[PDB]
Amino acid sequence: VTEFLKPRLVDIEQVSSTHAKVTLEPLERGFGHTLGNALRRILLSSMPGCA
Amino acid sequence: REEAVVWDILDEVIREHPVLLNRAPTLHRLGIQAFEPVLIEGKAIQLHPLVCAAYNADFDGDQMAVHVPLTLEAQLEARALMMSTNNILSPANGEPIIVPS
Amino acid sequence: ATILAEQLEAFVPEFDPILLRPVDDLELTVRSANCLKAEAIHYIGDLVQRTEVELLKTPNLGKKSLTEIKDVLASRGLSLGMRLENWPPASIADE
Amino acid sequence: TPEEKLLRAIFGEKASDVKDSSLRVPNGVSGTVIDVQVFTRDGVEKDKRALEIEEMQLKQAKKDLSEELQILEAGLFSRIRAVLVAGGVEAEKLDKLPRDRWLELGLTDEEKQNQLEQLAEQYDELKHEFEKKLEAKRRKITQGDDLAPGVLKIVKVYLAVKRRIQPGDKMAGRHGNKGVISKINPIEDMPYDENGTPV
Amino acid sequence: RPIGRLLVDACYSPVERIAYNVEAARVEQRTDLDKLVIEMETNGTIDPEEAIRRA
Amino acid sequence: MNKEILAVVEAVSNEKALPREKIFEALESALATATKKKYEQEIDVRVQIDRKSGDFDTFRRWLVVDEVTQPTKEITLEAARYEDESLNLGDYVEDQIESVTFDRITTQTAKQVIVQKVREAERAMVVDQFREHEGEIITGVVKKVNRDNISLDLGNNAEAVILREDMLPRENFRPGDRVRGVLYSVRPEARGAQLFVTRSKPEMLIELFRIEVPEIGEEVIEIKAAARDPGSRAKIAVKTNDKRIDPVGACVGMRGARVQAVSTELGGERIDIVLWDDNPAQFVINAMAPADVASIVVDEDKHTMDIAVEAGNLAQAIGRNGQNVRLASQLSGWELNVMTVDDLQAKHQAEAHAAIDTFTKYLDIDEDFATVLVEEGFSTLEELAYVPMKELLEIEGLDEPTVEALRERAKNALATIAQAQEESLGDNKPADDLLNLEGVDRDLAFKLAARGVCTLEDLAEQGIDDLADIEGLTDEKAGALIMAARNICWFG
DNA sequence: CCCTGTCTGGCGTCCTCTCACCCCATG
DNA sequence: CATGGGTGCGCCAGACAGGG
Ligand SMILES: [Mg+2]
Repeated sequence: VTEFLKPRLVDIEQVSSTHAKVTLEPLERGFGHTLGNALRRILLSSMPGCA
Repeated sequence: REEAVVWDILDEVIREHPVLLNRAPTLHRLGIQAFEPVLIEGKAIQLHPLVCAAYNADFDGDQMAVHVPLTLEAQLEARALMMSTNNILSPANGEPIIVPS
Repeated sequence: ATILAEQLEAFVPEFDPILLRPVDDLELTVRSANCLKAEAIHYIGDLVQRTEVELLKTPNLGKKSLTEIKDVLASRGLSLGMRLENWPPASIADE
Repeated sequence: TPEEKLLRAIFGEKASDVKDSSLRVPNGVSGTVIDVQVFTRDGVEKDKRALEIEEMQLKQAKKDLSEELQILEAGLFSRIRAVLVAGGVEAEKLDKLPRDRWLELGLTDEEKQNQLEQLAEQYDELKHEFEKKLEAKRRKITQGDDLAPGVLKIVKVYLAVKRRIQPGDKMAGRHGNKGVISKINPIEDMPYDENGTPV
Repeated sequence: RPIGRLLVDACYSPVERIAYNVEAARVEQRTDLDKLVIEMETNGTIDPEEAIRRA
Repeated sequence: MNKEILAVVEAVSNEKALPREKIFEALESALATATKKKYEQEIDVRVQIDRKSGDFDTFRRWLVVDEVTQPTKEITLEAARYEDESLNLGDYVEDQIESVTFDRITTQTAKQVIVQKVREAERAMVVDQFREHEGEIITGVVKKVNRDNISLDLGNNAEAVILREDMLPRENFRPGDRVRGVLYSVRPEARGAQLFVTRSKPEMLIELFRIEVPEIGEEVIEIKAAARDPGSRAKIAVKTNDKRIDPVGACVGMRGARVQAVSTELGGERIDIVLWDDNPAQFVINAMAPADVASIVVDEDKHTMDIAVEAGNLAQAIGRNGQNVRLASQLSGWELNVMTVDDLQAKHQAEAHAAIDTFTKYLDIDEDFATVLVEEGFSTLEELAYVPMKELLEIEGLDEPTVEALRERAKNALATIAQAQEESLGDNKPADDLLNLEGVDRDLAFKLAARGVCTLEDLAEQGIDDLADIEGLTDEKAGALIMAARNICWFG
């Protein structure tokens, strides 16, 4: 009952340079949005750095 | 019986084989257009919205017919003449028919 | 993913109790149950000690009722002619 | 084949060249068989299930008319109890005797003995009416039915499908706002408000 | 398999309404911190800390 | 209907030469099986067909048994005898059951069981009548060619198989080709191919010669041995009891016509025909044909023969890839060593020198006396130890005392050699002395003896450190064995 | 014969989905 | 059994009379 479809990055089609395109499958009928939204909001701000 | 192995067979034959979608009152030639199928869990033809302005198709209970080009010359005519990417201008004038509705 | 995972590490010898049952619990035909009661066989432990040749001497017990008794005993893992040492237990001798 | 014509050898009949084949039905619908009717043109042998349906409907109509008599007799005896509250009332003597004789108790020639005579008329009418109507209902169940030219028996089966909802059905309000329902979303994707409830 | 069984649909789902309301934090002297207050709505079959732990 | 059963039984009995009884027993079993399939429950069923009417009664059979394991098909003897006192263990109790209505299903099942009964009766009797064919060269039509086998049709629903190893290396068969081969094995695969056919084995050659040479079929000439390299070369050895018949000439035929017919059927296989001799040396000379043999030396103890040939004939005697010597060795049953006359003399000189060195070393005799023993035919210490005293006393210069002393020295030399090897490894001396310590396997005893620990005393004198390098011996196991050895040697 | 009134013919969107019912009548 | 006989459409258009 706690067994889901554990996913994986099937490919990293890094298009050209300083640009990647990472596809992850398979997730549940609803987990693509929650992982996309979680990673999108964290990368946007939380991720530190210098400028 | 529809066993577990015929759905991979089906995703093999559907690939690169266009079909002719057709609204029932076809008035001009943009009312028969050829698509490539994408399989649907369901019982309803999913039709790309821009193409609806060509068919005069709203979604208030409309029905469409699908036809299969059997022979090889007919698959090539569906891809090279009747494909929906090829009909982006109305033949009555110069105005685009894939206008966003 | 490392940041989001670090933000979640604070969350994550008379057989057994079957021998003590009455013969009526065996779901036998009304004929087979009444034939066994006429011979003073009250418990499953009494029935299991009797041989097939002894049960066939019982008045009105037919070959069909004997097959029914075997099939039902076999469904419970019991067979006719098992010897139980110390049957009946002293807990049953007073009814 | 020799073996096909050897149908006669073991049993009889004739040859087996004839295409043996059982009328099997097509697909597209599920269901649950809720009701089976069997009608028989008169003269034809009723099989065992047609006699099962005949015994079943005999039993149902027997129980139903007997409950008509029992329920209306219960109302009639309640009327007798309501009348005998006054005028020669027997508080203890009323339920010592069997209930079908609630008329010969101590009471003079009034409207109440007249009413008990009228209820006795109604009761004997219900008795003889129940006799003749149960005989007529056994006649209606037992008889055959006039049917098509050259048909033995008609079997009607009622499948009961339960169709839920899916992308493609048509819903509409009461003002002309039609629409094919296009996607059955999960619960989480719905726009919710600052209370918590999804639309 | 027999004709006497009856199959109902199965809604294996204990919760009904999950509403979070973020709000400002003052317990810690440090500001620009937040509190996450989640009001769930269970039907009684699931403990709330067990629900947040499984999630 | 009725008379039709009799007409079918008579037609099938006459056409398949089969007992009517066996057909009815099988129809009864077929109908019982067809009946069992109409019930949702596993029942036992007996069918009985009346032999005059063709009418049949079907029962619920109840196998009378002592202990009932299957209440749906079995009944106790006590319960069976309650219905009929005449019943015994193994009989059937019946139950009035609707006879399986014959239609097209029962008809097809009956047809299948009849066909199967004919395979186990008509076809079985045909194979019994063809006892010759089961062993001789059967002829079949190629039905199917697979990678690993060829299926042959023999007619009458008989299928045979030629395995890949049973084919000639250059044969290519097509479906519809006619193929001959020897039926070398009959197994029990009725469904499929129970018959195994060979073209590669020596029996194919023998039977081709039996057919092509009337004198072999009439038992005037006997084939004593056959050796074969399939599709390349064979040798056959022939004998006759009639001194008026040349057995080689008879098998060759006029201008080789008979041997060429056999060779052609075998895809151009070269066949040598040799005269069988009762003298092994003369038979090997004949088997070595076409190479001329100069001398033969026979070693009866090793079952080997050294064949000397002229240096010009060496390549012919060996043959291409050793084919001639190998076929001669397989035909004679002897191991055949082919060498030059010069090499044979050098081998004998080396063996004589090794025997002289052995006798000089172990018997404490001079080289002159050792040479006399080798010239009189003694090559081993065993011969000198065990040969009858009369043969040693026939040697010029040996007296009874000297022969006794020579035998005692030979026995003592044999004893010493055995003991030395048994102590060096773990054959007997270390397999008893060093292996006395409980726990010593034969391998460990030989590992100990390779370090010079040959006795239980030698092991009792060791430290754990002296044994630490022995593969499979832990310090604890070494310590236990040394203590066990000390307990026996010093405290026994 | 040159114009006028009448008389008959020919015709009127495309796909679908159910239903109900198909010649009396009788010497 | 087998056979035997309504009266709410409107325009166009050309052929057939019908005057003219
Ligand atoms: Mg529409």
